[PDB]
Amino acid sequence: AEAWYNLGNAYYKQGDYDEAIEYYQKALELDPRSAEAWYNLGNAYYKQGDYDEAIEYYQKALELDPRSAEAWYNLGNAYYKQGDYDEAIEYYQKALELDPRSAEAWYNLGNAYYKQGDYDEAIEYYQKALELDPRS
Ligand SMILES: [Ca+2]
Ligand SMILES: [Ca+2]
Ligand SMILES: [Ca+2]
Ligand SMILES: [Ca+2]
Ligand SMILES: [Cl-]
Repeated sequence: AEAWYNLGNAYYKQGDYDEAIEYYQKALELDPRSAEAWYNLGNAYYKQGDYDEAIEYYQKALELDPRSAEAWYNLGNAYYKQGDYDEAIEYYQKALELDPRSAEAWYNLGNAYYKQGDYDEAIEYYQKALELDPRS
């Protein structure tokens, strides 16, 4: 499962996301418990612009291991990219509960409120992002 996964990663790092999918699928046939392989499969679909597929595989990775602030953040991103701002907010909140110093999660939470026309809330979360990254 290791070589298949790293073979997938070598294609991923080049922007060859569909080749990466084939090899991540092979890694997961051998080790269906690999949160890493699920997560990176979801990343490959995200990069392919298939947010519904990314969400299914991120959900599976988060089922096996609900600890990465990064994984909740990327689940929020996938929902954001398909216009599901309620769900994006839910998952960005979960990300921030695990990593309050994520300027990225505060910023995207701002953006989700901005997209809903909630500019008062957007401004609150952009200000939090700027406390952590004042060079944003
Ligand atoms: Ca083996
Ligand atoms: Ca290349
Ligand atoms: Ca080459
Ligand atoms: Ca390709
Ligand atoms: Cl990783």
